[PDB]
Amino acid sequence: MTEYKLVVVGADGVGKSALTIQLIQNHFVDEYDPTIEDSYRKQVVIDGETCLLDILDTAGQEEYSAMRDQYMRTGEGFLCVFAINNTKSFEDIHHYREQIKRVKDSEDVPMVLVGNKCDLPSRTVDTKQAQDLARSYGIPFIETSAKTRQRVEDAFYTLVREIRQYRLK
Ligand SMILES: C#Cc1c(F)ccc2cccc(-c3ncc4c(N5CCN(C(=O)CCO)CC5)nc(OC[C@@]56CCCN5C[C@H](F)C6)nc4c3F)c12
Ligand SMILES: Nc1nc2c(ncn2[C@@H]2O[C@H](COP(=O)(O)OP(=O)(O)O)[C@@H](O)[C@H]2O)c(=O)[nH]1
Ligand SMILES: [Mg+2]
Repeated sequence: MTEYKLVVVGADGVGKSALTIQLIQNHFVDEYDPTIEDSYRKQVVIDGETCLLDILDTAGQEEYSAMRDQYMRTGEGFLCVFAINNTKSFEDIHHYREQIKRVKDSEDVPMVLVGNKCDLPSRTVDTKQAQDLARSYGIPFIETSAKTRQRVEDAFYTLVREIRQYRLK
């Protein structure tokens, strides 16, 4: 089948692991060990094509070695996650895009911006603000909830679609 290497990045506690496990195992996990970095795979049909998603749920220490660079560089698309009730996680997005562009050595990298925890009442990041930033980046923006599963498939499948477009260009 066709393989897609997805990488999930973003500040600690934005819901990277919860989103990944929601997509793979269809249930909400709270208090998942924040230090554990793992790859999860799933076979799915997206727009008529059988895909093998290979999803890197990033964690561990913030380290910039040639090795780590090389590892990140094998990612084909990046899910850039912030939490809508954490403004700092949103302003961290610039930094992750910067690192992704650096190791991919390109301004054109399949990416999707994700505003997670849209189930919460205490929003601090306007939907419109994230939409506009995403538009400046030239990428899709989706609001998700790993807790309720709202738009979780949308987010990941949108990234697959972006990688697919990149491959055909
Ligand atoms: C992420 C990422 C990343 C890419 F997306 C692309 C290429 C990369 C190349 C080298 C390194 C990274 C990368 N590594 C991890 C990273 C990481 N981790 C990993 C996961 N963490 C936890 O899960 C908490 C408990 O452990 C802690 C912080 N954190 C950051 O940014 C964190 C901040 C806060 C303090 C300073 N630092 C710079 C900004 F200000 C935000 N970047 C990472 C990075 F770019 C790349
Ligand atoms: N209400 C709500 N809480 C969430 C959501 N996603 C994650 N969380 C909680 O936020 C905390 C951090 O989630 P986690 O997936 O470990 O974040 P990570 O550090 O980015 O991997 C956990 O307690 C989760 O239960 C969400 O969509 N809604
Ligand atoms: Mg985690």
